[PDB]
Amino acid sequence: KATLPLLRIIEPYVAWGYPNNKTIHDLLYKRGYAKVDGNRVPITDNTIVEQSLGKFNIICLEDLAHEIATVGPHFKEATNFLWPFKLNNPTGGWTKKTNHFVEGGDFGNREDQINNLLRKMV
Amino acid sequence: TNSKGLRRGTRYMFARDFRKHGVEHLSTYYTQYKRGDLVDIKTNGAFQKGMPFKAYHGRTGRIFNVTRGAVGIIVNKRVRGNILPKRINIRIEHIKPSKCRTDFLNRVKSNDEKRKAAKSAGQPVPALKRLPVAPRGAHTVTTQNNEPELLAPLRFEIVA
Amino acid sequence: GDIEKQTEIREKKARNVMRELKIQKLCLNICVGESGDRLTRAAKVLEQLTGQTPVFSKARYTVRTFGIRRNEKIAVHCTVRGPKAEEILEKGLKVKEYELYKENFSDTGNFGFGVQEHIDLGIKYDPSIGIYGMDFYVVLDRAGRRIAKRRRAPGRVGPSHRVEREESIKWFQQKYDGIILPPKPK
Amino acid sequence: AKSKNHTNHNQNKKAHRNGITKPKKHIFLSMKGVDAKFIKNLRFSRKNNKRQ
Amino acid sequence: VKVIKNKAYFKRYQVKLRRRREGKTDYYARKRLTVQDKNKYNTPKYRLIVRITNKDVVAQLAYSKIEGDVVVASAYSHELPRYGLKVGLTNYAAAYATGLLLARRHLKTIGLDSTYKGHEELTGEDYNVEEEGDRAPFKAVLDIGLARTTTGSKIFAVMKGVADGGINVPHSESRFFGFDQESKEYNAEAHRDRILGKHVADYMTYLKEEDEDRYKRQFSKFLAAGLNADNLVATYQKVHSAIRADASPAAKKAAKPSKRHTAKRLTYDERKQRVADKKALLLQLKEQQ
Amino acid sequence: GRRPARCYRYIKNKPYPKSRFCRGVPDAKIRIFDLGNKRANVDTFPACVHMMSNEREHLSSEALEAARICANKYMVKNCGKDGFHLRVRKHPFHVTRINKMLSCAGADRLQTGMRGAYGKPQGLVARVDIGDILFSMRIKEGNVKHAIEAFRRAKFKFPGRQIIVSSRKWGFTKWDREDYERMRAEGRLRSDGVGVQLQREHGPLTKWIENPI
RNA sequence: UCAGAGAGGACGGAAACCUCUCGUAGAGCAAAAGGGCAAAAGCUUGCUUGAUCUUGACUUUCAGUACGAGUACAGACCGCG
RNA sequence: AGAGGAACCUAUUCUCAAACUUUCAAUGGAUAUGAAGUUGCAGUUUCUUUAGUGAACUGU
RNA sequence: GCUUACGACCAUAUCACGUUGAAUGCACGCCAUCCCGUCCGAUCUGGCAAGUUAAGCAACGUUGAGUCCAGUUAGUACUUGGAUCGGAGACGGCCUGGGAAUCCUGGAUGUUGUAAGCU
Repeated sequence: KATLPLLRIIEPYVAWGYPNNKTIHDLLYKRGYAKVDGNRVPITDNTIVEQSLGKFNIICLEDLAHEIATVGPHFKEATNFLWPFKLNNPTGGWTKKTNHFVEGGDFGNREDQINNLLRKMV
Repeated sequence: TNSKGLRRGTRYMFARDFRKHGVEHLSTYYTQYKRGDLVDIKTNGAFQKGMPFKAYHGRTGRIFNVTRGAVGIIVNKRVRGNILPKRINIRIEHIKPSKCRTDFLNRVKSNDEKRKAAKSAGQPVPALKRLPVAPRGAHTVTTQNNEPELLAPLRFEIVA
Repeated sequence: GDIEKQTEIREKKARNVMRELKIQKLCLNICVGESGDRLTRAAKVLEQLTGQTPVFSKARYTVRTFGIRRNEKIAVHCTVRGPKAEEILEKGLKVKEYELYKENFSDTGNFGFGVQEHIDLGIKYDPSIGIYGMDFYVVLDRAGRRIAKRRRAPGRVGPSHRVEREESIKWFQQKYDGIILPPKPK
Repeated sequence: AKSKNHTNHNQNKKAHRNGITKPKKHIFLSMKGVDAKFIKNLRFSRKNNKRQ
Repeated sequence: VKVIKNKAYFKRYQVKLRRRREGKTDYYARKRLTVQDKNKYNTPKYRLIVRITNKDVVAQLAYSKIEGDVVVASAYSHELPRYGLKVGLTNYAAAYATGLLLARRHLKTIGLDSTYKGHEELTGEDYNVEEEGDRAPFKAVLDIGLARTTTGSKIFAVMKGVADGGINVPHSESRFFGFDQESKEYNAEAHRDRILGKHVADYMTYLKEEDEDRYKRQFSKFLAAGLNADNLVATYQKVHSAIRADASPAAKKAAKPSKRHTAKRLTYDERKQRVADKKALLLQLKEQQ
Repeated sequence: GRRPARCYRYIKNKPYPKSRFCRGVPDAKIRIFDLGNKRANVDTFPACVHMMSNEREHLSSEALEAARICANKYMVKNCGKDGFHLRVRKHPFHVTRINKMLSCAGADRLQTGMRGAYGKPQGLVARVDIGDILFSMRIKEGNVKHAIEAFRRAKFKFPGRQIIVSSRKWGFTKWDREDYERMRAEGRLRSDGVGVQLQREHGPLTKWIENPI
């Protein structure tokens, strides 16, 4: 209830949905960057995750994926440790970007179809 | 341009509520006000002395002074890019205790009591944090005596 | 059935001693219409009659037709209570020959009349004073009116306890052997 | 050549450019503008409390 | 005639406060009598309620709270039989005795009677309780209600009683009996005589001389109690001494069982049944007429 | 002469009623709002036809009177003065303004331009919305055709679009004919001249007995 | 307790003055409009000069300048009760 | 605009108000959400109270 | 079950008509020497107790008016944000969220504090 109002305020400018297992793992492995001392460092090794989230028992990319997917007690730290993902334009294009998903457009809540979009964007 | 009198545009703001004119009940004067308390300001038109300015109507302030029949209040007022803590001397009739602070104080009391009880009784320290309402959990809905009702859009009828 | 008991109970209640009709006050008025010697001599007349000094009433407005200016004393009135009121009332009713109209009684149970010559009230004429007429008003009501006049917790008199024109007329007829003349041709 | 032209157009943007600064936290500590009799008694009370 | 009290009248009507409709509380004076300065916070401000009914005198000590006044002490003139007096429970002497009773009772309750004995010799002179030791005398402000403040009124007799009992009641001698409003001179002797009821005894003698039947009619129960015009003053002095000797409140009794004497409100079903019966009865009357 | 209606067609300003602030207002052209058998009993005319508006505009008092005259003339000529009741459900209360300017050569010598251009009263107009009822006619069931044709002829005096319909309500009452008949049979509807009054149950039974419902 | 209404009373009439009922303010409050007010803020009346002396704080306009106006206190001497 | 007891009274009725309103949103405004806090103990006051009665302050 | 004094909230408490009212009490009530105030002991004031629940007051009654609460009105009116949305325009719907008020219908008709007393 503290985040949904924000998602309603920013509706016309975002496409959001419910990520699934493959989506989370693809995002983390192909485009995972950590915020280390204010620097964007690619996560090419599990030690990079361990150095910053080891205090919370998160030692591997799998631990990070589990924390995100199941919304664990350290979801805030796990997600803030990640640099905002910088995705590629989808291969196939968008649809409208100026109308809601239910109007045949792009913005708003696509529910589980964010995975369909991310399979092209990531 | 408008005139700049004190009571310009307060025709309804400083008026009494419907069927609420007349003698002011005495709980207003029996209420206790201490320095550091938070009070809401709502002008009472029936009393023309110690009236707050219209800008402060409906604002909350902290008491810094307590005189015989009035209080000094520090009220935030926005002036361009700064918020000024203005000091105003308002009579008791235009003042009312603010419940927001009292609710928080009650929650603090409850938190301290719960922590003390848990520690004394050896229980693990409880969770004393407000949390946003989470999404609903999984459950089963039974249709027994509650069969689904099939709905369809209704045709247009000319309601003359 | 039950109506018989209800009616007998109501009549028994109406026979209560505290419901007795009595004269509350007699108000004597003389609107001379001007200030000065005439008003002073009217005040003397009322003093001689009642035995108590009257009070002067001033005009509320200015009427050129009546020759009246605001705040000018134009009337003198007295209020009499007790046996003196009964005595003066009997003298006035003697002047009227104990005859009154049904239209002289108000809805609230009070009744009034007028005397055109105060000599008829058994007052010796005095050349220095003259002759005046006056209005007689009689306020009738039972015991217990204090509840509507006291300062603390005043109430409203109950409808059964209130007086009516018929009861006032009956009181007049019985007490003074009064006569009710036929209505004055409208 | 009319030249009154009042407006409030670009004023909130200017106000917010450097942020809206809220009042400090020590402003409630000062005892300024408080009842003189209360202040006098406070001085007397503070001038006499034995340190140890 | 146009009906004044119509639906719009009632729809726009605003009722006064209950105690103003009842004509019992003067809120203008109440505000100034019960409201404490905000820099004194919750410190009670004590008020001496004096109220004289047709047959009784009531004196109370109270302080106001946001949920109703708190009466801390009370003395009624109908308690005076415990201290002699059986009749004349409304005159000046009875009022003064009631005030004295209240003062002594509350002082004993708060344990200040020994410190503050008050004026123990009735002289009629104005008296104010001078501070003794460290504790200042108990203070209360007079509340007369809707009564008229005339010279020699019995509300100020009760106030005088309390003041002599030893409670600080801010006052001046202007409205006491014996104070000549013209020359602004105060006759303590006259006030003492009134407090001792000499006026009642004088009336008794005057009526006895004038007409025996009127005398009996006026003072029927005084004679029945054996109070003539040559022992009333002594009786009042004995009453004062008895009050000053003992002032504790009378002991309470046991809660007698109570039964319903009034009618109980009808239930919804009963009301509906009565409506149906009345409908049937009215229809039958219509058909049979 | 009067300015063309297109100058004051659409609703642009706030309501400007005649009051202590707007004085010197000329009288409205339309004065009569009820025509025909206006004193007929409620049951005389059970059928009702409305002329609703499909435009959010200003109807001038001149147009209202013209339509009234047209409809009244046709209805009187084709049904008799006692065969119908026509009611105009729109009163002109809004005051339009005019800023008069001299229109002769050399006018600019005296012309003030737009300086102090607040106007003066010109006429009265009726503010109308989509779905608002303009004219109503209650007639017998064998005259709906004449009523509809009268409103068809009258609609040509108003600007914009109007829609003529028939109503399920009994005459000028607010009850659809079926329920009106049922309630009147039950005695819950007491005649009130043109309309009817609902007789609610609540009240003293001494009053109830005068008409048991 | 007002504005007003009703019903009564010699000359007295639509309107002078007296009396009783009703009366949420529909009156009045120096003035414009708007608020406010019913054992009063209105009306009648008693006594009075707090419309006095002194400095600070604050509100309003505001640049948080000044004048003007006002608010809540503090010290003095007073008025009414 | 009629109705029930020419005006009048009663219950209604058509249409309205930037300088009318019983009622009253959505957007909007303001304040609070702990260490500069919470519990006690143990002192000061010429303020306040009938009164450790309160108010406030102070303490390595 | 109540009465009184002082209240708090200030109509669920007001208003109209009517029935009943044990005991305390309240009240009306009798008198006018004295205090006190009046044209007037009507009000106010003082001294009392023959009489009365007649009125005040209390409880109760009324398909009672008012007031209060709820349902309905109605996901309606209105409205935040979106559209290279429809329409000549007036305007209209859709997407995304908030969301009323009359009429009408039903119910309730004071709650409670301190002190004293009756039962």
